[PDB]
Amino acid sequence: QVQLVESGGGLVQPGESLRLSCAASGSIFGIYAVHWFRMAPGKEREFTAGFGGSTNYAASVKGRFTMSRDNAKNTTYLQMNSLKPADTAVYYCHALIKNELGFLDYWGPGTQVTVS
Amino acid sequence: NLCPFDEVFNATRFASVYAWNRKRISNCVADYSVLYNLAPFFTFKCYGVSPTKLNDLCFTNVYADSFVIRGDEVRQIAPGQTGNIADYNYKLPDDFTGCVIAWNSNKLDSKVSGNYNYLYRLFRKSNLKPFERDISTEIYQAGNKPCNGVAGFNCYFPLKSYSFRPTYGVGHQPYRVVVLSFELLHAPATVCGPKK
Amino acid sequence: QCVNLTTRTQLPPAYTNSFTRGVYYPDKVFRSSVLHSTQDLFLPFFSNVTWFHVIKRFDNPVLPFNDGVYFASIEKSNIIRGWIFGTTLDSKTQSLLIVNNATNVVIKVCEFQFCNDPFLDNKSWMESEFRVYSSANNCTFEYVSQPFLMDLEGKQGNFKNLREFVFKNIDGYFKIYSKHTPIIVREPEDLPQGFSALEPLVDLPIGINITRFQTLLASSSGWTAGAAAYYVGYLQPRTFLLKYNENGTITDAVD
Ligand SMILES: *[C@@H]1O[C@H](CO)[C@@H](O[C@@H]2O[C@H](CO)[C@@H](O[C@@H]3O[C@H](CO[C@H]4O[C@H](CO)[C@@H](O)[C@H](O)[C@@H]4O)[C@@H](O)[C@H](O[C@H]4O[C@H](CO)[C@@H](O)[C@H](O)[C@@H]4O)[C@@H]3O)[C@H](O)[C@H]2NC(C)=O)[C@H](O)[C@H]1NC(C)=O
Ligand SMILES: *[C@@H]1O[C@H](CO)[C@@H](O[C@@H]2O[C@H](CO)[C@@H](O[C@@H]3O[C@H](CO)[C@@H](O)[C@H](O)[C@@H]3O)[C@H](O)[C@H]2NC(C)=O)[C@H](O)[C@H]1NC(C)=O
Ligand SMILES: *[C@@H]1O[C@H](CO)[C@@H](O)[C@H](O)[C@H]1NC(C)=O
Ligand SMILES: *[C@@H]1O[C@H](CO)[C@@H](O)[C@H](O)[C@H]1NC(C)=O
Ligand SMILES: *[C@@H]1O[C@H](CO)[C@@H](O)[C@H](O)[C@H]1NC(C)=O
Ligand SMILES: *[C@@H]1O[C@H](CO)[C@@H](O)[C@H](O)[C@H]1NC(C)=O
Ligand SMILES: *[C@@H]1O[C@H](CO)[C@@H](O)[C@H](O)[C@H]1NC(C)=O
Repeated sequence: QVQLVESGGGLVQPGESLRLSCAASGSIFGIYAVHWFRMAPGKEREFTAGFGGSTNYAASVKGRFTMSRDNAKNTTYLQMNSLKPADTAVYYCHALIKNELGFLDYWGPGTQVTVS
Repeated sequence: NLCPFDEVFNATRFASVYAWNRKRISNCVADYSVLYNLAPFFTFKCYGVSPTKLNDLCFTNVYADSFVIRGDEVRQIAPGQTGNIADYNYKLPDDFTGCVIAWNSNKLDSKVSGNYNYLYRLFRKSNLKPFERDISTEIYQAGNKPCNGVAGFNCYFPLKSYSFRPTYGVGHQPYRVVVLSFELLHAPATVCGPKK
Repeated sequence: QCVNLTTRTQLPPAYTNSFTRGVYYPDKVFRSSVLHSTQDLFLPFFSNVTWFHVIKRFDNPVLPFNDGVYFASIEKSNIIRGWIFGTTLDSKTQSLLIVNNATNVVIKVCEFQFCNDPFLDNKSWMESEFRVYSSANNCTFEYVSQPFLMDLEGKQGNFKNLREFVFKNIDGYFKIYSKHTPIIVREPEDLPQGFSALEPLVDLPIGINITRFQTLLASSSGWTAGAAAYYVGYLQPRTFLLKYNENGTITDAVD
């Protein structure tokens, strides 16, 4: 299978940008439906951002979540400009990418971000 | 000769129901004795022929669909059955001719934090035709008020995620399911097991 | 991926009469030393077959298919690699590719976009443009087998190896009968007289409409190769009488 790893997780003060991306390692037939998620210590599953050639994000953060799609290295980037203390949650990237099997649905281990 | 049923029945992981993993198997020999004698199999009920004499019956086509669902909604596998998973993810027509097997994988599909890796479609404005996969996930709208961009009232994502944890008992069993179809085709019969 | 090869200088083909060729085993049933009559798809005697000689000068135009074709070729180096079959061959009709490379045989049932002049060839051989098609979208059947006693590479000289094919599609299933005829040291013109009885190879459980076909030969240009000769003829239903031997092989056949 193809392992997903997260890079760019770190301590970030409220007010600046965070760049978090999920790299894929293994037999990748190309990028496919990828969705980024968050969960705070106490809230349930919710859809944060992703696609729906149509890209969707969360409320009031449309201009702050900016992605950059790169297919040559089969991995994209995501940037969270002007973070807020209410965004303290673990981002999970779930990708249905094509493999030796028809598709693979995997959840990124994610990186904790503490914003306060 | 052996048909490659082993990797299907011994797959490491089973995909989501809306991304139901289906494979066409052809041009091999498919003995049913090993699968029939596979002890940990729990339910194996077939709908077209007797489920103990498939070897002498030769069929041109073999379709296998594998996935994981709740133990509560296993009886939703039946063709034409009601249910959110049947309506928005994958439906079985009442004329389907084939077999279905279900068993338990709770010891490997249970997460101490809750198995949220499994997902299922929940909203769809036009019911999917039999044997169809739908991937479009736009922001669904229901009322006459236009909906676009942010979520909220009349704007809900058409997918939902399972909640499976080891503390769950009866009614929340993560059960592995495989569905076999051998609908007759004009192509000559190729796949069938040895005859004693 | 191929540039337009061009470099084509076509000339009228040749026609040579069929003396003794066009004989195959009717079935896999064992007999011994008996006269039996048959009425099936056959090759008439002394009819013309199209001769192509290749020595620059290249000869491989489109070849229509109708109710089986008898092919022959005489060579050392086995310049020919494979064949193609189908009806339109433009990403809309199922296509059959066959070729036996150095190591094994590949049979491909899929949809394709070949080149204007597909090729796999400069006396030294290169495998360039082996993947003549550009698309492999809808592939259904695949098979692999041991190469059909091909000689690898080769040096130009006499032509000892005579190879003959009777490709046919009936009831969907495709049947191939062939035999290897070596050590023909005699200088080749027209055709030799030989009583071959081509033996079965494969009985692929496939089947499509085939109306034409082409074969494959072996710096996209400037290729240099020695002389070669091959032969193509059609088939029609007729009848014959065949005599087996005590072993159970045909010794003679008559019209
Ligand atoms: C002459 O022609 C023969 C074939 O007729 C060639 O031999 C084959 O060459 C290919 C590569 O060129 C070999 O492929 C390699 O082995 C595996 C083949 O896939 C099989 O895998 C198992 C069996 O092991 C089965 O599921 C099934 O039979 C498959 O067919 C694979 O490990 C590789 O192929 C594929 O791997 C992954 C899988 O997803 C893909 O991502 C790759 O893109 C690739 O498609 C691997 O490449 C094959 O094994 C050879 N077969 C034999 C019998 O030799 C000769 O190479 C050729 N001679 C030449 C060109 O000189
Ligand atoms: C049926 O097949 C057999 C075997 O192919 C044929 O036998 C062949 O001919 C004769 C006997 O009929 C034998 O020839 C011998 O060959 C050896 C060398 O191998 C030589 O040293 C001997 O002096 C003799 O000539 C032998 O059994 C065999 N010859 C071969 C295979 O070269 C038989 O003739 C066939 N029957 C028919 C065609 O009716
Ligand atoms: C799956 O693996 C087990 C362990 O060896 C084996 O007993 C079983 O037969 C395998 N499944 C199939 C379908 O062969
Ligand atoms: C070859 O020529 C044909 C017709 O002249 C044209 O359609 C095709 O695009 C050409 N291909 C190349 C590679 O030049
Ligand atoms: C082809 O056969 C015809 C018989 O009608 C014969 O006249 C002709 O000479 C043959 N072709 C050649 C090139 O000899
Ligand atoms: C493959 O089949 C599909 C469905 O039959 C068709 O839409 C597609 O055009 C085909 N691709 C080809 C023929 O290259
Ligand atoms: C061959 O052509 C006939 C023409 O009527 C058609 O009916 C048939 O379906 C075709 N078969 C294939 C395999 O294309």
